[PDB]
Amino acid sequence: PPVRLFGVEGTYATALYQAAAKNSSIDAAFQSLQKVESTVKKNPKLGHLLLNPALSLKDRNSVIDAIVETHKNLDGYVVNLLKVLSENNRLGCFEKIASDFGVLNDAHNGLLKGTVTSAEPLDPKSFKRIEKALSASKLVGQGKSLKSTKIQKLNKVLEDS
Amino acid sequence: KAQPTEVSSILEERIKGVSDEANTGRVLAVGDGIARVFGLNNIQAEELVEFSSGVKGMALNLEPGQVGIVLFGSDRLVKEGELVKRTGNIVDVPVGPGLLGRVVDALGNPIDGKGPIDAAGRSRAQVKAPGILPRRSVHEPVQTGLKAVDALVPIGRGQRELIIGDRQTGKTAVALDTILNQKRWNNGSDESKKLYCVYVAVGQKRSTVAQLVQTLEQHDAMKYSIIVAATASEAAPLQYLAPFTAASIGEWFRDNGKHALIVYDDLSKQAVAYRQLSLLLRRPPGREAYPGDVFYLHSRLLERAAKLSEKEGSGSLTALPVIETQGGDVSAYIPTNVISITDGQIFLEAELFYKGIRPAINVGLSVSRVGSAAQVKALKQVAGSLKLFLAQYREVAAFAQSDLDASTKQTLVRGERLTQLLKQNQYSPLATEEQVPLIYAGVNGHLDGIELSRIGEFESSFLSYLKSNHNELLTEIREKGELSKELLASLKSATESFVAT
Amino acid sequence: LLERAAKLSEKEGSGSLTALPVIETQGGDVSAYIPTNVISITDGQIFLEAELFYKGIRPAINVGLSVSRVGSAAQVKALKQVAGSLKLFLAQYREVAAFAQF
Amino acid sequence: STPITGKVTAVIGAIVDVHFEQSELPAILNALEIKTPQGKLVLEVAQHLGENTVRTIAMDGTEGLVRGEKVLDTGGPISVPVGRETLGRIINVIGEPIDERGPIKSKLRKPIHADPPSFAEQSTSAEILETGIKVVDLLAPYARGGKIGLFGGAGVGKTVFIQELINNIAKAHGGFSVFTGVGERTREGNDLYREMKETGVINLEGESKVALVFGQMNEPPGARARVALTGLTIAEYFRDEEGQDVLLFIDNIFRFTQAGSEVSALLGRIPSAVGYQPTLATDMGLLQERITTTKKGSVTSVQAVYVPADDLTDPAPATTFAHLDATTVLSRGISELGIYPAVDPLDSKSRLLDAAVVGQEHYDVASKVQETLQTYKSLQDIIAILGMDELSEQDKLTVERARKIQRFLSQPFAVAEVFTGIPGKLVRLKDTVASFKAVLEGKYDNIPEHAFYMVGGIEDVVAKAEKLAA
Amino acid sequence: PITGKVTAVIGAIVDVHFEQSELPAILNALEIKTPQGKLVLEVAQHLGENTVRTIAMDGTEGLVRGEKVLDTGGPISVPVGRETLGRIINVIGEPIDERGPIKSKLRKPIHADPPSFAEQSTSAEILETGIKVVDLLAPYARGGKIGLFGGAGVGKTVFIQELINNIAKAHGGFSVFTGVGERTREGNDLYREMKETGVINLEGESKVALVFGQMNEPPGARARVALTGLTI
Ligand SMILES: Nc1ncnc2c1ncn2[C@@H]1O[C@H](COP(=O)(O)OP(=O)(O)NP(=O)(O)O)[C@@H](O)[C@H]1O
Ligand SMILES: Nc1ncnc2c1ncn2[C@@H]1O[C@H](COP(=O)(O)OP(=O)(O)NP(=O)(O)O)[C@@H](O)[C@H]1O
Ligand SMILES: [Mg+2]
Ligand SMILES: [Mg+2]
Repeated sequence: PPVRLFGVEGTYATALYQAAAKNSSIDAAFQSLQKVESTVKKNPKLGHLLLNPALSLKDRNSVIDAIVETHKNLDGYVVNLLKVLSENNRLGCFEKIASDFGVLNDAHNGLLKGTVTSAEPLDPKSFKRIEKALSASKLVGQGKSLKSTKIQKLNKVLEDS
Repeated sequence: KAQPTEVSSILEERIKGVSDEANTGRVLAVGDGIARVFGLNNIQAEELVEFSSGVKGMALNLEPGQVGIVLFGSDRLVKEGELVKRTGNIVDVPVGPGLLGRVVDALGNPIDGKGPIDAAGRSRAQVKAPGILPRRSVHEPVQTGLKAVDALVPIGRGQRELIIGDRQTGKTAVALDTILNQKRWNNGSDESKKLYCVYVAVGQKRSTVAQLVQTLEQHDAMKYSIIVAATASEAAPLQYLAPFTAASIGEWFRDNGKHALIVYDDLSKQAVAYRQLSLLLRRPPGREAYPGDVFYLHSRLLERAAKLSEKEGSGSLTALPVIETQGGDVSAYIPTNVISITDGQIFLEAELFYKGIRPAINVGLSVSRVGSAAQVKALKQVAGSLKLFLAQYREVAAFAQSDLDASTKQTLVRGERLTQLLKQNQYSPLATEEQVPLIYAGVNGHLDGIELSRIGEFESSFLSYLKSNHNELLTEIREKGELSKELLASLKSATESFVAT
Repeated sequence: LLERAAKLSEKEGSGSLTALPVIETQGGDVSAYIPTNVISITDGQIFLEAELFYKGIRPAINVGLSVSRVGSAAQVKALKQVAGSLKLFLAQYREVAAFAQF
Repeated sequence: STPITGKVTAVIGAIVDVHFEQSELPAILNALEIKTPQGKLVLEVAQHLGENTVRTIAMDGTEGLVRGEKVLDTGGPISVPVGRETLGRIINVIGEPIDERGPIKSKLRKPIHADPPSFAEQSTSAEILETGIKVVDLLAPYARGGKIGLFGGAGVGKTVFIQELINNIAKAHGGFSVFTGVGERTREGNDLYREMKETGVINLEGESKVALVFGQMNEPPGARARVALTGLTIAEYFRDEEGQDVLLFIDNIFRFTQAGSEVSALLGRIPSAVGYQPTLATDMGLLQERITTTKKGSVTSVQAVYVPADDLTDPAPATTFAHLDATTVLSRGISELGIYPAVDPLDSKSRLLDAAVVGQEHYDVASKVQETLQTYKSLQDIIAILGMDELSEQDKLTVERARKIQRFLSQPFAVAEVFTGIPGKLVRLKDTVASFKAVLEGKYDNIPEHAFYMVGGIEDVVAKAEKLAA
Repeated sequence: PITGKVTAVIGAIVDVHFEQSELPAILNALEIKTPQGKLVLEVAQHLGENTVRTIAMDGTEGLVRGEKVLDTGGPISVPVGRETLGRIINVIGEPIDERGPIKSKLRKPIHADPPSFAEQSTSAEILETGIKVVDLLAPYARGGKIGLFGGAGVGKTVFIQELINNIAKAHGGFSVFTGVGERTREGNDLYREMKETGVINLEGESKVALVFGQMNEPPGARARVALTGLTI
């Protein structure tokens, strides 16, 4: 897909997207990737045991296989993601692989970017011109607390003259 | 932090399947004569490999994910993703006498349009030097024909004498006259007395090599010489390899009870080549950007030269490495290493050269650690005085500018004549029995009478006269190799007769 | 930059641009990187020297080393006429003044 | 139309990375094109970085380049027009005209990278090419078919010398000639093009005897690094396919090495010594070895060699020596004496100075002249310290003769009239040897030193001797 | 028996992988078996992820990635004691004089601890050499270090042999001659000259053990030989 996403560190999630895009296997991969991060960050248990430069090749593979058999959504192609990072010493940056998977689904089936204040709506219609015009009018009236760009430009012009 | 091998293209292959190909390697990247390759997992260090396009290369860095192969040809031939095949082969070379009179590249290929080499076998480019045990002390002369060298800087068989000087001083000329002088024996019958020539040309203009060929053929020297050619324009690996490649060619003769001599022209340029490879492979640089093992490079090469012991067939390999100083700098990184490996140096200087003293041998700076032991006993007989006289002549030299006492006057009288006697036109090396008379008449003061310009025509006329009227004494020197108490009065008498006439 | 200085042809209006770059050395060394670069880029140099200065030659131009490669082409004819050979002569002068030290 | 497209992914100075679809990369040394607002921008593939990305070098300025911009594969190396159609034209690195005389209408173009002739294609000949220049023809005579370098630090007279050569050689020469301007002064080139017209060598409404290839220092490294091969290819074509005599003039070949230097690091190579690229030796080799007489025809080349910081042992020139049949070494010390050309009579060498090629007498004169000056050089210690007074009589004469000789080696060039106001004198090789012979045997000991300075043959020594004594 | 795998080969630098906390300490001897005999590798660094970086004691041509590597569980060790006299030994404690193995009673690591500040000599003291010049003008330290200067043509080896003899004869202590960066020619000379002078006695007893480490050997070898001998 034309998304770039770096080229060395960002290629971890893009590599498995090619095999997961067959027979409708992209939907189940979103909810399974979130369970790996959540049970390691806010668990204090398997984080300190895996981030160290000890263990072994066989010990890292057995720990991933035992966790995945009792957790939600890990019986398809999810087991293969953890194995690749165990042997190549890449288990320390698990948040980077899960973050770069979600950006693929939201770029080819939705909008992104921003506008002003907080976030925009991020519609999944078609073209960006017909989406942004119909969403700007509906989000300006509803909410919009406004808590300056025009004032700053006027002041600068008068001090330079 | 980051690494190579699996990246983007190579990283999107193991996610779908951990098999794909059951095998060979794949070029990850290529440039500057280097190609990085994935796989080839069973490859040996320094294994030759072959690319889809047909260019060969060798594997030098074996890294976790990738192999680092150096190219033998233009890397325009190589592309990313290309297939690479092991040849399961450490660089070797055909060796044996079917090579005599041939001009090969560094891999043993024929470059002279004369068909396939007939190899008595093959030897790896890299080989252990003969150890502490299977060597004898150097004891047979390499007679170069050059008066100055044979008389004052005697070379032994198995020795490693280094030829050194700035550019354009005469370095090749010294070597080439050694080669040209072997006809005396190589045309004869007696094996133990012949000497086969091996000229390793490194990063020379091909037209030069061509002409060096056209020069030995003009002296019928080709028939017993081998040119390994790694010309200016060829891949650095070939320039790196050529001397080891040729080294193993020499050892054939060494190992087989015969004798070769090997000229490395030059080691300066080999070191430059090694450098290119390393830097590109991004091996860490030291002094002048050479790798740590640049010494080890040259030690390995020159330690292979030797005089083997009786048990080993008593064969021998002699080494004439050429080293090119820059503005005379012997402290320069490479010259340091090499000078400290060799058994001495023949030292050239453009100063002496423009004076007209050719060969332009600095005598004061040239030594042969082997020395005495390697000299036609006869030449060593009438010349133990020669280094003595020319030493004292170097010390009273500046007195050449009105009121000098007869002692230091005399010293200047020998010196000029003696120095004159060691000038020698190119390509005309002298037979020993032709040197010893001239060096005799010199040292024992039979030229002091003669003027300094006539010392030219003196040599010519003396020798041709000695030939007609005293061919018998000349014959005894050539045959006995020593001088009788009678022979000394013979020569003395024949000289005093010619000097009077 | 320095190539941007040139003397245009008649077709192009005959306009010129003339450049006097300056370069500072250390310890008189002109063989250091940058000076070397520019030295060979320009149509000649004027070397100023501290030794000359303190003994009273000001401008402390070094005739020995200063050149204009255009030369007489850009001198005024009158100046040219009476300056015939001066620069060579001034060289011969340093020559005899070095031999004077004997 | 079967065109290959890529996109620009980086620009860092003169280095432009381009990205292409799956295993479909242009090979190393291929040209790429980018169609810009004014003209096109040529690239040259340098490495295959991997992941379908190539590192290129730009044959122009890289400002204005936008990442993600379409790149086009020409399918092969940079092309130049070749043959007789390049005669009288000025060409830039990328085989495009710069004389505004319309398009170079040749039948063939040719890749500027090509392989150097096999060992077995070589042709050795000891033939002698008379320059007209006294010191060369006497001491270090140039070889027809040879290669001939002119070493010199900045402003010692290389470009003037090389032009004096063109002034003489390039008329008497029956065949064709290429001149390559590699990183010199746009204005020098200007002069040449205006001289060629007036010497007649070029004729924009008729027959011309020379091709002009320019890539001056006003141009970025990539360009300055390939225009030698552009020129060199045009030569090659006359050598091999017009089967004939060429004269290849390169000024200045050191800028091929320098330009190599300026992008080396940006291509990610560790510097070698004196901060030169690791590939100095082989890169120079890979060019120089093409400039060569072969069985199909003969090239004869004159290459000016910049000697940086007047240091001859600088890796760059130090390497070039091995490549030349004849070396003319210009010296600041010489030139500072008002002795033009600035040739160092001792350090200059040419293989042809051998009795077998020039005869014994020539070789003997040439050797003695050298001994003379070598002695005179050796005695300059005793002259400074104890004057000229404290000398042997033979010595006093050797010095007298050496000084007379130093001067007879200078000579007014035609080209350099702007500098001497003295008319250009050309001397015949036999006249050179005879006059030096005479000088050497003392048959001229009475004539004052100044009579030998900036004159032609011994005629002119006598003429001046009297004209001054008047 | 601890075992690893070759993961990287770069000139005299080899990289070996291992299993969890089995990594040999730095300065350990690792062996790979070759068609000839054994290549020895000295450990320089634990790079992490169970990998050690080594420096070779010989060439590395022909090494294939993933090759067996045995840990000796120590530094390089040499034969020691009387059994080494008249023997030629190399950097890795091997006979190179083709007269069998040295049959020593022990073996000792070439890397060791300098005698603590306790075990120190409180007084400087002259070692008698028996040479007039020396003893009278430039007397030797006992347990001291003497810089010997001069190339050839000056009887260096004769003089060395004299001291080996005189230290043995007058005092009653042996000598160890170490050749660091040896020119092999001179190793063959020395060895012969020593036999000829009978400081080496193939039939009776020697006074000197010979430990050579010549030029042709790779940088690791040439660094350690001094210790190899010193240990002895
Ligand atoms: N004994 C001699 N008599 C006369 N001429 C000689 C002699 N030795 C060398 N020459 C000439 O001097 C020049 C230099 O000799 P040469 O063998 O090229 O030295 P070199 O170190 O190999 N120069 P190079 O290696 O090309 O930088 C050659 O052109 C020879 O023709
Ligand atoms: N034959 C000559 N007679 C008189 N002056 C000369 C002669 N040759 C050179 N010069 C002087 O030296 C200057 C430099 O000449 P030039 O040929 O441009 O040197 P150069 O070495 O080619 N400069 P560069 O190309 O940067 O190395 C000129 O401006 C002339 O004054
Ligand atoms: Mg040579
Ligand atoms: Mg110029």
